Parts: sequence; C-alpha cells; structure tokens
Amino acid sequence: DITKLQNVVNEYLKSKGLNKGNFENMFTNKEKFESQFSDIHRALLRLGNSIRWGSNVPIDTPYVNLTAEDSSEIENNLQDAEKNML
Amino acid sequence: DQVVQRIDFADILPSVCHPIVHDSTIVERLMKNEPLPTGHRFSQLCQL
Repeated sequence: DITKLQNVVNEYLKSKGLNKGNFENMFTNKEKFESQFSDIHRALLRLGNSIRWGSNVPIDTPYVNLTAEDSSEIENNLQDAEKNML
Repeated sequence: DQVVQRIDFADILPSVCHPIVHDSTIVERLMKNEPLPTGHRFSQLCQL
C-alpha cells in the first residue's frame, strides 16, 4: 500500500501539475527503492507540500496530521506497534 | 631585431603574484549570483 499510494499520488500529481518537484520525484523513486531509513529522512520536506495543500499560504505545522484526536491516536497506535510488532 | 629573448617564471612573477589573483571575493560573488544548474545535473553535482 505504500507503493500504491507513493506511486499513484505523489509522482503523478507532481508530473500532471506543478512541474518543479521532479527532483523530489527522483527522491521518492529512491524512496520506492528499499532504502527506508534514508527514505523516511526528509518526510518533513515531503510533508510541507501536503501542508501547502491542506491549508492555504503554506506554514510549518506539526508532523502528524490535521485532526487533533486522530493525531494523538496515530501516536498511540505507533507506540502499540513498537511494543508489540507481532 | 634578431635578438634571442627569454621568458621565465621568475619574469612572470609580477603578474602572477598579485593579491587580486589570490583573492576569492569576486569569484565567490560571481559564482554565487550565477544561476543554479538544472535538475539532471543537480541530482549529480549539488547533492553533498
């Protein structure tokens, strides 16, 4: 599902419109490559565009997403997974 | 006239040992304000 989302959404938006982030599309092609640690490095930089489209005149916002209780519940779920991977 | 005339690095010193050669200021300014490379060189060259 990471490959489906990252393929379908990210490359094709930045190709279909706003043809300046193709360097970042080469970065997300290397993110599609199995270099996950270095890939998830600069998820901030590829989050900033989502911040720009969620709210007009782009600012910096917290890294987890827009809804507050969903934002906290994501972190609760990540701590649950980190405690029990199985 | 046919006089053999000779030139050396010891003769070239008063034009090569000037401080405006060994300044970096103008090279820094010009290479700064020069526009950036393109994307397909930018992936190769401007990455480190």
